[PDB]
Amino acid sequence: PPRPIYN
Amino acid sequence: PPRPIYN
Amino acid sequence: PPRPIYN
Amino acid sequence: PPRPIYN
Amino acid sequence: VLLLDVTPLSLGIETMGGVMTTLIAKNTTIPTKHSQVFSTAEDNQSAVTIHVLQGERKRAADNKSLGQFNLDGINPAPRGMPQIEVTFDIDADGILHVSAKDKNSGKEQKITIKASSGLNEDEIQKMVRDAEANAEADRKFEELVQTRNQGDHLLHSTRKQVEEAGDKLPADDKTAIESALTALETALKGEDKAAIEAKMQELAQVSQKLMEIAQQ
Amino acid sequence: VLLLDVTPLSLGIETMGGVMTTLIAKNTTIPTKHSQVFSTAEDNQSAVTIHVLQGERKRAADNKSLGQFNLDGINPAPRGMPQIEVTFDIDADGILHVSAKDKNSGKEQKITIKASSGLNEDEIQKMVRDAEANAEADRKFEELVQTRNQGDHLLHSTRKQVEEAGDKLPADDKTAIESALTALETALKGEDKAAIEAKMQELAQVSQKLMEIAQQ
Amino acid sequence: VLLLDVTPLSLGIETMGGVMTTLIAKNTTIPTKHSQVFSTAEDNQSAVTIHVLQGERKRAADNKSLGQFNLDGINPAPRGMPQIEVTFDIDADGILHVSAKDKNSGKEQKITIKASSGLNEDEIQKMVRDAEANAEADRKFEELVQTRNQGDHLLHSTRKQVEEAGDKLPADDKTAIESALTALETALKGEDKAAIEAKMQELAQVSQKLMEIAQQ
Amino acid sequence: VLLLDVTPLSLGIETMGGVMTTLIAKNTTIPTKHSQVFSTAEDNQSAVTIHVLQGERKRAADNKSLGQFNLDGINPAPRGMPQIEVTFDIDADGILHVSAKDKNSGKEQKITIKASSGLNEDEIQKMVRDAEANAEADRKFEELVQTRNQGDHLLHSTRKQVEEAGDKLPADDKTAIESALTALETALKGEDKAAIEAKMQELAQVSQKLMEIAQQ
Repeated sequence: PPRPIYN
Repeated sequence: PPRPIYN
Repeated sequence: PPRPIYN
Repeated sequence: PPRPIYN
Repeated sequence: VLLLDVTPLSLGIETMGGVMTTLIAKNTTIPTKHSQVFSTAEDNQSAVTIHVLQGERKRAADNKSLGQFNLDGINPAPRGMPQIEVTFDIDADGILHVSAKDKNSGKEQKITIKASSGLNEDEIQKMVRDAEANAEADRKFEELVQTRNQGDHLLHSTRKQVEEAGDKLPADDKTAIESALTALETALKGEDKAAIEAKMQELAQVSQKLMEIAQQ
Repeated sequence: VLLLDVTPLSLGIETMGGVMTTLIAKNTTIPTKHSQVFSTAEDNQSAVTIHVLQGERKRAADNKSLGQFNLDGINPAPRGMPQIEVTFDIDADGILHVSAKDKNSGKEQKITIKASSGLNEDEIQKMVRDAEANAEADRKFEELVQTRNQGDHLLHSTRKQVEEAGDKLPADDKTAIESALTALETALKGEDKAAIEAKMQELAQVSQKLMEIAQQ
Repeated sequence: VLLLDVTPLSLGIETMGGVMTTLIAKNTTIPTKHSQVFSTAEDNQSAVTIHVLQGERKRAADNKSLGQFNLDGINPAPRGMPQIEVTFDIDADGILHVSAKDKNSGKEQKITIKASSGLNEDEIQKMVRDAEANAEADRKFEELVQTRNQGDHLLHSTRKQVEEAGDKLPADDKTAIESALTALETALKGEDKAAIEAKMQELAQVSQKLMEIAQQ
Repeated sequence: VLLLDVTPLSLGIETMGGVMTTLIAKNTTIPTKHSQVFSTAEDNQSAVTIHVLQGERKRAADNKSLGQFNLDGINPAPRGMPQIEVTFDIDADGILHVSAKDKNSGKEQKITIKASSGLNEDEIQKMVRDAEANAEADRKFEELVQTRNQGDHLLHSTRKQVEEAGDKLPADDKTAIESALTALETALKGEDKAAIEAKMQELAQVSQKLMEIAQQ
């Protein structure tokens, strides 16, 4: 699954 | 005016 | 007594 | 000549 | 070379929440040029203030103010869509030009900052000292501002999604969500990181059908 | 105390674009606990991989891999709306637990990492060394990944706005915008930061009526 | 490893002039053992005080005192001839043993310092902070102490050479030299580095025949 | 100021044993002036070579050579009695003058080093890198050179004391001491720190009556 994206 | 917001 | 002296 | 020696 | 000309402190601009965002790191050899793209915080925003800062603290108010200027004539857009490119340029003479350019509209405003601006050797040192004395409070501060800006994002996004959903959203979902958005907005008015995350999670807990609607 | 137990290297997770995001900074006294909220990169995403990293490099591939695990059961939502809170927890014994919790759905998965995992004293040193030998390439890398993620954001946002605009958008605007979004998407497939910003600006240049529609 | 046990501050002993001489540098992984050889400052000295210090300041009085003990039973000798080897030993449990051993006489005395001695995390930080706030005053202090000890050396050496010269030395040389040695001794009683070097040079200026005698 | 002119690397001179002794620390704001007093290593020495070095390594051979010059006309004296004051002076233009002045004889020689001498930005960085990659080998090296110079001191001192003692010294003491001084001198020809300290202690062990004579 995709890596987290950090805002 | 508002300060820039950085993404 | 005196403190050591370092050469 | 010799290098200085530092005390 | 026996010498290098370097920046003794970080240089940057104030960004939303009152935080210094660094454009040129402490200890950079000059001449140097760096640019980053920023944006608007509110829908339909017409201008941004560029506030130029020198120093090592996380709070803008804790740094040295080198000047500010506005870029206006930003065309109507949703928040976060304008591309406002900010450039810091330190030439071979030690002079800093900061510019802000709207990549859509083409407008540009600058401030030129002389090489002798900012803090003197003494204060450069008292400054580096505190960045350390306070490394902790700064971190707690910076993560509060990030939480606050993440909460404000979700506040705005969810309201928009409620509109775009309209009738697709059950009234029992809409009452819960709008109550969560009121408490969120009340919390973002505070300096309590945990309370902001509690209202964020409350909202994530009631919004699930909204999310499923918004995704379709 | 004559000793302190400290982390010799930074600890974190891999985030979109292949970049290490730090959760516990190098040199932190343990026991320590820190948490941050992350989210999804794609609409309707059902799971995230948490990839735990030790080290000082900007590229995740350049760090030491401590393990990975998935959190799934993420409910349908627009990208960036889920709140996936990641916690790093190093107890008094030097053991790291990383958890990922979905604040909406309540799901949680962890990995436990023993105190003796990671790089040994030698490699801690070869690691700190390179973070410096390469401070430059890392910065150029990190700003490429940021540009890429900013471009991907605008790509996705603008497509959504085109849909929500539908007929409000003149066909002459829609042809220009969809051509810019094709070139953007082609550029994001590359490792050229300037070319990505050129297509971003191209899009900002043609989207102005779209922006004015989207704001209303 | 995810952790390392390291010394947060430097460890050492007070040496002549009131200066901390470091035996174990700040940030050393423990277990660690280091030793250095020191000596006596006065002819016929019978004992040395070992004073154990923790911290980053140059003035011993500015550091944390971990304890002191005497090694006595030093046999009559000229100053600087005894070999007093000082060992700092931090075992795997964080305990520091400092010992002092007379390499001639074989005598040894120790102090054992528990792992929980010294400054706490707060004070470790206030300490690192000041080492920086005062880096300057420390340097000026350390070079004053070095000048003072160099002047004291030349004071003692020249007196000895005058004796060993006896009649070989013209009375006009001996009057000048003994007057320089009086002013030197008066200056070493002060905190004025330039005045100490002025009397040192004065002495070097009048001692030239003495030096030529002493060399033969 | 937005800039500071600073030294990127340490500057100094080579001293006995092949070690760089720093006169101006890395990161010093220029203009700056510093001076230290050095001396001779051998009785009757007539000249010193000043060898100017830039860099962060402990071995002189590991640093950048900025130039060397001799100061001669040093008048006959016992080793360690001449006062050779070395000054590093970096003016507002980034030029380094190093001078060496004999405080007795009044002789002075200089070398002037242009601002553009030394290592370029790249090599400044490869240099800082290694000072770290090798912090260990440097320390082991520096303490070997110190042990060697301490052993050479005791070698020379003890021989002198034997002479000054002459008949006061029992022949059984004199045979033991002169045998220890032969093994010492053989060890100082080596790169083995423990073996040098073994012969030093051997000598301290046999010299005790000598020391008691020398003190009277």
